[PDB]
Amino acid sequence: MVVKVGVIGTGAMGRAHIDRLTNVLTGAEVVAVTDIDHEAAEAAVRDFHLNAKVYPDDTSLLQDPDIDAVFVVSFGGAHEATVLKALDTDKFIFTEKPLATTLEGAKRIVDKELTKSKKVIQVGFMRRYDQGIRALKEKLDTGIIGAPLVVRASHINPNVASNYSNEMAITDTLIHEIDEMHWLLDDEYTSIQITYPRQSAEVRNEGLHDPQLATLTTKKGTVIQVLVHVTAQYGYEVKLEVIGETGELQLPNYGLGPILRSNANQQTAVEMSWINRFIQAYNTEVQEFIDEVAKSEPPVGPSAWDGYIAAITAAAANRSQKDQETVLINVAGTPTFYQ
Amino acid sequence: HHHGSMVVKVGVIGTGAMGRAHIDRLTNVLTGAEVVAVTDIDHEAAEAAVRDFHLNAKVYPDDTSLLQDPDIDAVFVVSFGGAHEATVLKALDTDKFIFTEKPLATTLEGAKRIVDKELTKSKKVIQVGFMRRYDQGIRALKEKLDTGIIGAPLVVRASHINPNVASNYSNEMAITDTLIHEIDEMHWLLDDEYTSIQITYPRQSAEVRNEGLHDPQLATLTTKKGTVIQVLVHVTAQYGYEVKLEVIGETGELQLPNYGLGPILRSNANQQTAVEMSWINRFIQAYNTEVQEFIDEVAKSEPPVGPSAWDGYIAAITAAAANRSQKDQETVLINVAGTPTFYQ
Amino acid sequence: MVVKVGVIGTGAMGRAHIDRLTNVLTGAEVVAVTDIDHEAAEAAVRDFHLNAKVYPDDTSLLQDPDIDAVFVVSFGGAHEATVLKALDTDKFIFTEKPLATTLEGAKRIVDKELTKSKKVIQVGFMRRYDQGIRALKEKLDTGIIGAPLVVRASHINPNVASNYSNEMAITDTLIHEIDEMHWLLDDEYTSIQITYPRQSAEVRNEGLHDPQLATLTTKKGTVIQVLVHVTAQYGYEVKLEVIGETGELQLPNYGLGPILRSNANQQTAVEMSWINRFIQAYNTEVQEFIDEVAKSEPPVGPSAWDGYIAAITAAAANRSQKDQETVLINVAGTPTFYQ
Amino acid sequence: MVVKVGVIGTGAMGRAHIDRLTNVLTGAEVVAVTDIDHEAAEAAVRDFHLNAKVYPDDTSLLQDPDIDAVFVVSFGGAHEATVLKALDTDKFIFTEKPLATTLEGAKRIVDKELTKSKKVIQVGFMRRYDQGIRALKEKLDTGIIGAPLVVRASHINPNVASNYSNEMAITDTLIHEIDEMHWLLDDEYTSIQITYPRQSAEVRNEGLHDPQLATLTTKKGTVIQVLVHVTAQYGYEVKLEVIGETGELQLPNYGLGPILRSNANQQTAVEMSWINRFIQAYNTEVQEFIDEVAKSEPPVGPSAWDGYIAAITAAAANRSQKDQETVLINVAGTPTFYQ
Repeated sequence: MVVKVGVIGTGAMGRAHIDRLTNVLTGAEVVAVTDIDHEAAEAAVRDFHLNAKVYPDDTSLLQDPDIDAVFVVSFGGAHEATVLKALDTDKFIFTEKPLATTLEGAKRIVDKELTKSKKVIQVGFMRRYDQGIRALKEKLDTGIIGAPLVVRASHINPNVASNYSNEMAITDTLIHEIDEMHWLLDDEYTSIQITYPRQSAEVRNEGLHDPQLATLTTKKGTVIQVLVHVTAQYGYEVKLEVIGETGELQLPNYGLGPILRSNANQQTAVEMSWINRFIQAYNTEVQEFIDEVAKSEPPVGPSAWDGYIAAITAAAANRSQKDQETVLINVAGTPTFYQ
Repeated sequence: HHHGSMVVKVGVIGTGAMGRAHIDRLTNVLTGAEVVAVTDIDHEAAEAAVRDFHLNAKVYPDDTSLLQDPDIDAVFVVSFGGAHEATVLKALDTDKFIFTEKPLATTLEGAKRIVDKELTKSKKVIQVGFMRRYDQGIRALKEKLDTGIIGAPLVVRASHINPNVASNYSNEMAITDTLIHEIDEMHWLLDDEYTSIQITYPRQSAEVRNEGLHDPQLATLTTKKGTVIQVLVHVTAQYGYEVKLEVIGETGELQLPNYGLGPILRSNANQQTAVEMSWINRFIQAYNTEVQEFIDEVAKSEPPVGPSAWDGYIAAITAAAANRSQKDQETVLINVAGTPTFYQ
Repeated sequence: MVVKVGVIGTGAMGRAHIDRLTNVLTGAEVVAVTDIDHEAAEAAVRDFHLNAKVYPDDTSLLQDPDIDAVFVVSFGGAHEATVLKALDTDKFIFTEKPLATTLEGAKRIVDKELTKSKKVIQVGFMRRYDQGIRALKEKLDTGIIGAPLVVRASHINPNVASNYSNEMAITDTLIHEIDEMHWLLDDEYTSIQITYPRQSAEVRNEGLHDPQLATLTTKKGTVIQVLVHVTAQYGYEVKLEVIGETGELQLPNYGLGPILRSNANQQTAVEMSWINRFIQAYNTEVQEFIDEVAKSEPPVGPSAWDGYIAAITAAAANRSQKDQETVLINVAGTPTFYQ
Repeated sequence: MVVKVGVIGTGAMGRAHIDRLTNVLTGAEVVAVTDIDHEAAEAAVRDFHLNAKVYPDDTSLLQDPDIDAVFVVSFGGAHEATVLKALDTDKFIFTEKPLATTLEGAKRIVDKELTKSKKVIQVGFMRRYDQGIRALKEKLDTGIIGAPLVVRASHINPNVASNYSNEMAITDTLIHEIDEMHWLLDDEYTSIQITYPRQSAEVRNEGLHDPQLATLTTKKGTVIQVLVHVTAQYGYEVKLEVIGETGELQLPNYGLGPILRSNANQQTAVEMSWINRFIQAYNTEVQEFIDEVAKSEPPVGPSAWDGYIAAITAAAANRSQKDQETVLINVAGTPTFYQ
């Protein structure tokens, strides 16, 4: 049977999720929408040819007994309150990052879900679902390169919009690595430090530092070096290299595009959009959520604990952003509920 | 049970590796379809497919019985290649839509038979599974070629590499099972027609375990505009499954990049990456895209828009010529008829 | 002790050999030169600051007893007479390809050399000294891919000069692969066939077919497929792929230059000159020759017999060029002298 | 005419330099040697068929009036005194790194050299002569990627000898990056910080930390992240990547070896020794020195001032190895003598 979905938030993010559920993935249907902007909600129904009703707010939608699961895909600041409400219900929950924009709010959600019969929340960290990244982790876990000593990564983006702030280097960009690394290494973070090299001439947003360097440390002593470069011009790219005791593993170059021999050069195109780069990951992620719901079983993707870990780490990062000093992280052991 | 817009009920004829793969995708990945019936010459294989993919589906003892189930909207012919002909023919006696894996038939006579029969119908119902046309990388290459950036295509060099074959793999299947892909592909890629084909036999591999199988095989094809195509067919290559495509142009070259998701490993005095061992895995996107298109047409009760029985026939003409060439390694001329209105 | 050299022909390749012998390699000195253009000869002496004498012709240069070795680096058609003359002396002989422009001319030379006490001729097939190519052959010889079943190669050239003829597709270009393959494979040719694909619009030389496809066959049954493309525009490139029973080998991309990430592309430069590409091969070839002359030992590199094999194959190819028909090749057994 | 050379130190590096001078490069002859192990020096003469005098020590060798230049190649601690002694003569001086093991010693040499009527010292920083590295720098200097914001590098080695100490991670290994970066960027350092990730289980030397992370800052604000990893097992590798405002540049993979398709992978070999990696670089470096000496012009390669910079940076780094704290660097203006 079909999973009956309600979507909370109908901006571009919400719309993309709607499109995915309606036209790409199997086994689901969007039967309700709401947004603070009621007209954007109506617009979603119209544009996507849904048999859905428009609720005026999350509370009312969430009372609809025929909805199996909700997608919390509003703007980030709105997630906390909405997740909280949905936790009053028996509905399954898929929220986009972040779990909450603050670390107490995330702790709140975790504390509340810990009161329940079963896990219901999945957090939308798609990286874990990327075929390349996943294959790398799997290879690492074989033990073929021994213990991971150092991780070097890059999060490269061509340019940013006028509204992109310094904090967003963490919250919108680095957040992906933040969730990824502890999962990759099966280890916990003990510190983060953000440093700033010389400022790029490409920046034209007030207060935005670019590029940024983020160093993280783990319990077992693995050191993580991440390059964040969001005005790089050339393209969108995600690089990942694990340095092990007896060898190394890195992601291959991404691209299906042909190699062109022409004009004293050999070249291949480079992806310009993060949307395109991670189409597969997003599809796989959401299909898994649906699959689990269809079985009335808890999600097996990133949990609220994962969201909370990320929230903590990002808070620390934003603190490091002020003065470039190291900030210690101490994440309490994973509750059994989240194990 | 007829969701977002009408759930296509599917019957699957042949539940080997490929058939299993189609079932998986139709059940678990693609939208708007359900497999409600299967069959295979090995009844235990059919049963295993129903079990393994958690289907609520009938197991029929043969193709004819399955084809007489009124509730099925479309059939997939995924049996042994030499079985395709009879099954397609039988199916054309129904109103069901038909997706057949390559080849359309193993003989020219067979292919013509199917075209002749389908031409007697009010509407086109057959799609042939030439999935290369749907491969993102192959399409990207074609797109780029068609911008004119390398000028005219002068020579194409390609490889169809396969690690090992089953005991039923015949010399003739080097053409009908394997080279068939390149045969369809190149004329689509170049928007051109063939004028000849020649098969030559280099030094026989010690890895061959099938009586009468020559491997590797070289296929040289010529086109109307004069483009020369050099295909390497190597099916006991051991190392992996691999498709290579290189187009030599007047002012440049275009090449298909290496296929892989897997990581680069630095270890033991080598830098290395995994090579795919299975054609099923390698073309998973192509298969998904292709089959979804088919399903999407069936849903609307419209004719398929992908490769047709005529494309099957064109390929079969060339394949036949190759099978003939296989006998003396001499060049065999080719002249394909114009496309009937039905297939335009 | 130092190898004293006479150079015959001081064109571009000649000056190159002189410059190499003078300023790059060790253990030789050029003490005599000649060229059809006596002023070209004079120039070479002048420009490279040699203590050398200038002779009117080859014969006269050859009567200088101070000379240990001669380099025959004149127009290929003059090579034959010059080599035969040099053989009337005691001197070691390095000749740029070809050994002779007719196989009857090649046979003449071999027959003459066969009347000597020791071997003195090295033919300049530099491909054999290229590190990449050598490394491929070495790997092949490990048996790691089983027996070689098919070879696929490309000889790519961006453009040709106005003196470039259809026959030069064989004699100046394909000649390198002609020598290379039998050595690569420890084999002998049984046939050759030249076919013409559609003619390139880039061709500006009268009578020239481009590209050309050459197919050779060997006694062990290996099939060789060479693409000759001399108006390819994009660059100079040599490609080599060996298809084995249990694996494949191929040359990597040539280049020390950086990978550039820019403007929605990833790219590397492509070499435009065969001269630049084969610097190392040439240096290695010649240094070895000198090293052997310094020891009064016969050269170990390609021989007059290799020259002959090439002449026969090339003749057969020029014949095939008439009608695109397969031409048979029957290489006679190797005399012990050349073993 | 021929540059007459003395070699001080006939160990591995010394013998390699001897081989180079004798059998590979042009226009030099080794006519005198010494080693603290007299038998090693004698062996060198035998093994390389030198017409050379064996001296009992450096001082005595330096008394030889026939010698045009000396190579200081003994163990690093010795270097300092030997170079100073050489400065008492008029001979040209090529010293392998370091210039001296104490920054005080380095300055002593610079000071002494400044008293002379021409620059005589070349320091053996071979990386500057590497074709790949040079080519990257050249492309960088075109401005095609804009300003260099970050540099990421790796110095990878498979295993070390039992005599390899913690401080040698700086002095024997990172020292190459220490000279290189400031040349590449045409910028000076402001700080250095050494950081220890978890300890590899492959380390078998008392006190050695591996891997080590080096962060350097420059005056224009470029940040340099070097990974030093000397027990990596898999091979020897040098990596370099420059992150720019509008693009990136990186060294391609090193290797002329073939691509092998076998056993469900595609692979290429990796060098196991630094020796083959930089043969070209060493050859180019020394041939340049010999060429200058032959003209009696000062060397144009890295100088004692470059040695001083390296020493200061190295010292600051050995200091950082104690507490993993950042150490400031403030190098004085370059004396006109050394521009």
